[PDB]
Amino acid sequence: GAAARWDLCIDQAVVFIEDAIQYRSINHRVDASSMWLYRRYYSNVCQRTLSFTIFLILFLAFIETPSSLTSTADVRYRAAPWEPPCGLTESVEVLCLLVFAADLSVKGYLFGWAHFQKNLWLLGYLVVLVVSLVDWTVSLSLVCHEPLRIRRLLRPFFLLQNSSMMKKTLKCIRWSLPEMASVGLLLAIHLCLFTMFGMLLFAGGKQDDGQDRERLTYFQNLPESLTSLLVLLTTANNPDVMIPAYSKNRAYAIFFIVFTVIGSLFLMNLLTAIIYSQFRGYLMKSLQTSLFRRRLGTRAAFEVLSSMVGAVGVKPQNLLQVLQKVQLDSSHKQAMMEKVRSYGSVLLSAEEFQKLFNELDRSVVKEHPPRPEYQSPFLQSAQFLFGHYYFDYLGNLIALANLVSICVFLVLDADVLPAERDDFILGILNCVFIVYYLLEMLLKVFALGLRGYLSYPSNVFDGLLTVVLLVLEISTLAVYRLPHPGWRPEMVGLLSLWDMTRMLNMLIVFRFLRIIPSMKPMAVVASTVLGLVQNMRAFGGILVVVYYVFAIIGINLFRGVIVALPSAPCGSFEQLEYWANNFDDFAAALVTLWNLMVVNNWQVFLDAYRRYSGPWSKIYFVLWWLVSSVIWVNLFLALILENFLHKW
Amino acid sequence: AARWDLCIDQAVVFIEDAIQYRSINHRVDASSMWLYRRYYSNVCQRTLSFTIFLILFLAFIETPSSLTSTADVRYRAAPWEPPCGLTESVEVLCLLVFAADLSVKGYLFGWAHFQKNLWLLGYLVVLVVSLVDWTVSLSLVCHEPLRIRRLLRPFFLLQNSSMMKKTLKCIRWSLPEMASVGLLLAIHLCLFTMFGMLLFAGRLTYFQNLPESLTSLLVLLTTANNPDVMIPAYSKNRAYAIFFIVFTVIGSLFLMNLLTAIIYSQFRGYLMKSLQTSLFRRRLGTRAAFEVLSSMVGAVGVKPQNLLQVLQKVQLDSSHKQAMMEKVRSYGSVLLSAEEFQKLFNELDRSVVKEHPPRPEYQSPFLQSAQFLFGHYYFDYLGNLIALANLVSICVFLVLDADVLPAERDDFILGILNCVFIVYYLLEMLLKVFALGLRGYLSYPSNVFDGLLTVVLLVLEISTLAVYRLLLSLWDMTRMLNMLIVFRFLRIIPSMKPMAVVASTVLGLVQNMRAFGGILVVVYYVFAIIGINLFRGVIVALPSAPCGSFEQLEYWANNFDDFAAALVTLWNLMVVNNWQVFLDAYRRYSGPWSKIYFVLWWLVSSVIWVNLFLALILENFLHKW
Ligand SMILES: CC(C)CCC[C@@H](C)[C@H]1CC[C@H]2[C@@H]3CC=C4C[C@@H](OC(=O)CCC(=O)O)CC[C@]4(C)[C@H]3CC[C@]12C
Ligand SMILES: CC(C)CCC[C@@H](C)[C@H]1CC[C@H]2[C@@H]3CC=C4C[C@@H](OC(=O)CCC(=O)O)CC[C@]4(C)[C@H]3CC[C@]12C
Ligand SMILES: CC(C)CCC[C@@H](C)[C@H]1CC[C@H]2[C@@H]3CC=C4C[C@@H](OC(=O)CCC(=O)O)CC[C@]4(C)[C@H]3CC[C@]12C
Ligand SMILES: CC(C)CCC[C@@H](C)[C@H]1CC[C@H]2[C@@H]3CC=C4C[C@@H](OC(=O)CCC(=O)O)CC[C@]4(C)[C@H]3CC[C@]12C
Ligand SMILES: CC(C)CCC[C@@H](C)[C@H]1CC[C@H]2[C@@H]3CC=C4C[C@@H](OC(=O)CCC(=O)O)CC[C@]4(C)[C@H]3CC[C@]12C
Ligand SMILES: CC(C)CCC[C@@H](C)[C@H]1CC[C@H]2[C@@H]3CC=C4C[C@@H](OC(=O)CCC(=O)O)CC[C@]4(C)[C@H]3CC[C@]12C
Ligand SMILES: COc1cc2c(cc1Oc1ccccc1)[C@H](Cc1ccc(Oc3ccccc3)cc1)N(C)CC2
Repeated sequence: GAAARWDLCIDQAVVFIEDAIQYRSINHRVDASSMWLYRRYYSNVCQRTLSFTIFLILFLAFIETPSSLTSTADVRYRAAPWEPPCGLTESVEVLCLLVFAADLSVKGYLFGWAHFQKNLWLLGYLVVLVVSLVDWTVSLSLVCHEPLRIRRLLRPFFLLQNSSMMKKTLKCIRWSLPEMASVGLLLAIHLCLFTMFGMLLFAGGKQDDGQDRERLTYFQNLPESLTSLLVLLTTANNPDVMIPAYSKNRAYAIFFIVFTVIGSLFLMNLLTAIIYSQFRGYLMKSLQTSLFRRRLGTRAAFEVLSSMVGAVGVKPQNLLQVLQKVQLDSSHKQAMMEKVRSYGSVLLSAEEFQKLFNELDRSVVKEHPPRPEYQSPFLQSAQFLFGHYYFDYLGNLIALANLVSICVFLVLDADVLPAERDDFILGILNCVFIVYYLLEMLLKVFALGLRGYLSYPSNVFDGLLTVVLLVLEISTLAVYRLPHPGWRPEMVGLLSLWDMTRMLNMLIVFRFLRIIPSMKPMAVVASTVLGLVQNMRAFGGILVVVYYVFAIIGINLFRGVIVALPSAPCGSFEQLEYWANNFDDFAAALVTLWNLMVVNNWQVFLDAYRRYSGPWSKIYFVLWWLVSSVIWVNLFLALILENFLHKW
Repeated sequence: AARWDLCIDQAVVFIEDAIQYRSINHRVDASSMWLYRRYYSNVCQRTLSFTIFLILFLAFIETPSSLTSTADVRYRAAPWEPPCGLTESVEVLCLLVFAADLSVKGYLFGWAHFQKNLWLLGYLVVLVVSLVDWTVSLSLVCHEPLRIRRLLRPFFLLQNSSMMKKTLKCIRWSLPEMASVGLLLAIHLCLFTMFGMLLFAGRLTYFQNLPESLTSLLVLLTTANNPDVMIPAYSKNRAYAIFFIVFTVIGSLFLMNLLTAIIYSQFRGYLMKSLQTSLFRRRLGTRAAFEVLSSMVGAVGVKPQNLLQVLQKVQLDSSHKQAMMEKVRSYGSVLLSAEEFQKLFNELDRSVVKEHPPRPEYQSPFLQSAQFLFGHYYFDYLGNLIALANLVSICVFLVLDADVLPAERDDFILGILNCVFIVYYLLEMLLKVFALGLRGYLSYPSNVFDGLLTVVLLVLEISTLAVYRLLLSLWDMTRMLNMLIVFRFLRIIPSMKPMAVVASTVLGLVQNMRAFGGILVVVYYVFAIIGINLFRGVIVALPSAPCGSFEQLEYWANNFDDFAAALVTLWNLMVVNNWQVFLDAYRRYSGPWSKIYFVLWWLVSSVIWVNLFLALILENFLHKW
């Protein structure tokens, strides 16, 4: 059994090295079959399948019984959505839940039973799966007649369970929670004290006066004063809340000013600073944990390989075979194996082993495939001329000319009648510029080779853009037959292809926006954008979870409360025609929650839902303002600060 | 001879500069040292600060007099127009004070330093321009509409504050990146305008022509019309919302906070750098004083008797001065070395804690329990509980009397409860004074605040009981009493620790935010004066309005007819809410070319209010933690 244990130790070294490369903790059980199961489960295919299943189970909310498949979200104009049959979404959800159960079983087998019991995330996964399956069985025993599906609230949790960055962000929020709670208590005391002071201050005065008007409009009773001051805390009705009092007497504004100085200025920014105080070393801590995990992986692999000899160390042949069996990029794998081959038969110690496995911190520069060579001197000279970077200068100049022409002929044509436009010069210029784009793409492909041209991301991007523009232009020319003087390119019922062509042609500006890191001031902005996109998961997952949970709650609460009866106050929900901001389906719920995250016109929604669904509904919206506009927006600002100050 | 006096006076002034963290570039002569001590005295600095305050406050009583009860154009009475000579004589007195200050600054420091210092050259230029403008405005009989000299007033404040010169130096360093972010935001606006004009106009309300599209997108950038700008399109099709959403993601959320990040990247170690510079100045001052005292002797060292004479002359806190003097006495007649001299002046960093006077020391058997109970914080918690009960009673009587007019009925029970609670407050104050002594009780700022407020409450309650129950109405004096009780309820914040820590943090932030306050004052002053010069009499109440217009919302009080109304209008514009209402109003009244002023105000005001202020709060919060 010596050979069996030898190959088992080789497999242990391989899996430990793979964990070190992928920054995975070494806590899973190491067995003959468990190693194969671990390498199969953490493969790219299985992880992509799990992520797609999570995406599908989140996307099912768009196709549930409150279907989100209508052209418009306005209550007045929306038609009945396509209601899916009972078994369709239930079957899709049950297959997603079976996939999740398989994933949970694999996770619970790869790790120990003790680890599964001790881990709170796996216990929560099991509880959520059991509750979701029970709710699905209940909702299927009745024939899709359960109005509220609690399982839909637990769908975001899966997204939390399969993301380490999301869990780190949640932990940072948890750490920031006590100071935020203390500041919130102070702010509630502030709100209550100013509410009582306002109610007592605007109580007197003559009838129909400015002070009496202020009392009637905003500070009549305690809940209305509380709502008014809470909205003023978000500065959503800053002039309206004080216009009557400020017109009655000039000094009253002082009061409101003090409020905005204390509540909206000091305490909200204090909350922002508190939330940022926990994301202060986010990226640095993540890098430190990644390096620590890599070091642990390499150390454990060395320790495993050392026992195979029984001085301590790893034989070069065993390390070479392990590197041969390790899933790694070609450059790093080849460099590491050549460095191992450089060592003779002498055993490798732990320190030199770790220094060898420090080669994985090298950012390999991928060389673009060489351009094909042409024997003809004229052909190769033309290839050199067209492959020169000054050709990109000429292309950018022509692109700027195209963009300026499109903008000018859009501004000019806004004044003239919609049916008397000529669009001849603009059509000719667009045709010429699209032909030039096609010629430039063909020349670049000729000079750099098809694979070489497609190697660059900017080159493939502009190639796709010019292909789409060429298709649109050819279709337009085929429909409208070679523009002439007075060539109207818009016809009723012809999809308005001209507008689509000009809108896709306005994506040219990326040719100039992608070269902004050239100037020094824009370099830090570009670095911040890149870091925020790389760390997009940290805030994006929290955003998705919050929006999903609150959309489901709103649909369960405010499904059919806003109905237009077949005169309204000037500042009301009906007069502004906000009927499209309802909770009748998932997309409308998401748009309404977005419009509420932007605290503007918050009191309009508050009053509308107080009148339609009840006075207590405000609580929900208040919670929304606490969860999205206060916690998540400050989280995004903290991540922006961290990504800006990381490199700098 | 007199050289000994000169040396000891130079040592005294150097020690004072080290204590106050000032430079040593000032000339040190017999007369110059006396002038330096007089000029940097507390009296002269307070006088200069008050003169700056007065010259800034004169804008409230200028020709557009801000002396009307209301700011509504419909109801505003004719303001009291001051005579021609009054505010001109006050301003010329302030300018003469500033000229004296500038001459003293140019005399104490070298003429070469004055020539090389750009701030002093700017001070001289501003003073000369202000005097010329004042003479011109006085040659005419106060008939110059625009006073250019009024725009240069805030500079005086800016010239006197050293903290503002550093917050401006940091803003100057952050300007190259804020300019790039502004260029990116302008590109964002232009691209989304030229895209919406194709998407929607190809509508009549928000994206009809180029100026309307630009204004609509800029307002959405400030999120002042977020649902309104999208309702006409989001009603036609859901996907259109995506467009606006993308905008709000790119401009309002990302770039407007990238501005905050850019500003904070410069204030990252502002407090630490200031502290290091202050310590360096203190060390340099102590070193210069040591060198002077060593030169006085005639090895190198400070004679302890000379050092005691210097400390005697030095204006310093009694505790630190006595500690240093007794340390020098303990040194005896031994000559002090350079390192010992440097380490001697570390006593000022001891941060001496103020002690409280002892308890009255009454008899034990009869009053020991009383002393223990009243001195204990459980009595303070009982007082807080009773204050909360008073607050609950006020809330109950507000809620029950909300349906009817609060002034009508149901105030007898509230009156009795307030009388009982004020009696309890008086009893608690008397018991605390008994347990701590009058000077002991007044030592604590919370205790003196509580005592003052309960004295005011008792006076008002007794007056109301005597006059009515048997000038102001009964309801007005009940409003005053209830508002004073609500204000008194603030005592619960220092007591409760979770609120007390946050209150202390907020107070420390306020104490360190004076540079932000000065910058805000400068910006508000300049923009208010420009708005008065531009939009003075444009908004008039014609003797029907659209539902969401300037007239239907009755925003008439937000005008620029006077300085206070200008300040309130600039405040209401700083809070970007309902920005489009003012934009449309002044477009219709003052002409199309008025959005430039409001856009410049939005930039200069939103930066200060959101990004610079958040950067300062971040720095101040992280330094303490
Ligand atoms: C942030 C929000 C706005 C994102 C929403 C994304 C999707 C949920 C939306 C975007 C556009 C919508 C589509 C717009 C138009 C139509 C055509 C519509 O066709 C009809 O016959 C509608 C009813 C009718 O008019 O008769 C069916 C729904 C559908 C596909 C909609 C389905 C839901 C979509 C994909
Ligand atoms: C924390 C809370 C509970 C107390 C502190 C809140 C402050 C914002 C208060 C404390 C004193 C208040 C002031 C007390 C008295 C007056 C005079 C008052 O004058 C009139 O109403 C006279 C004209 C008329 O009644 O028609 C206008 C409000 C004002 C300035 C108040 C404005 C609001 C102030 C500054
Ligand atoms: C900074 C944070 C911590 C502030 C949190 C404030 C909330 C605790 C306040 C603000 C608005 C308040 C609400 C304002 C109005 C009402 C209606 C009120 O009911 C009525 O108006 C009575 C008539 C009826 O219910 O029909 C019940 C309390 C409630 C929900 C309030 C509950 C407490 C709320 C959510
Ligand atoms: C941020 C802003 C709101 C601060 C404004 C502060 C001052 C410029 C204001 C606050 C209260 C005002 C006072 C309120 C009431 C009066 C009584 C008023 O008496 C009248 O007879 C007015 C005309 C009339 O009603 O007949 C004269 C102006 C005066 C002192 C006003 C002068 C200007 C004051 C001091
Ligand atoms: C991120 C920052 C740097 C963006 C700055 C953008 C400004 C330079 C733009 C945005 C809004 C623009 C304004 C939008 C609308 C108008 C009205 C427009 O009016 C007309 O000339 C047509 C109507 C008429 O003449 O009656 C004149 C230009 C102006 C002031 C524009 C001037 C340029 C402004 C201030
Ligand atoms: C530099 C900038 C200009 C690039 C990014 C701008 C985006 C906000 C644009 C680019 C493509 C646009 C989309 C192009 C086409 C459509 C289909 C369009 O469909 C209809 O209007 C059909 C139904 C109807 O008209 O009733 C709705 C807007 C939408 C999703 C657009 C939404 C806004 C988008 C995402
Ligand atoms: C291959 O092509 C180029 C290469 C390089 C540049 C530019 C190029 O292309 C153009 C040249 C001229 C006009 C248009 C495109 C820049 C110069 C540059 C700097 C800032 C700019 O900022 C904007 C201007 C307008 C709109 C948006 C941003 C734009 C260009 N160099 C400094 C580096 C290499």
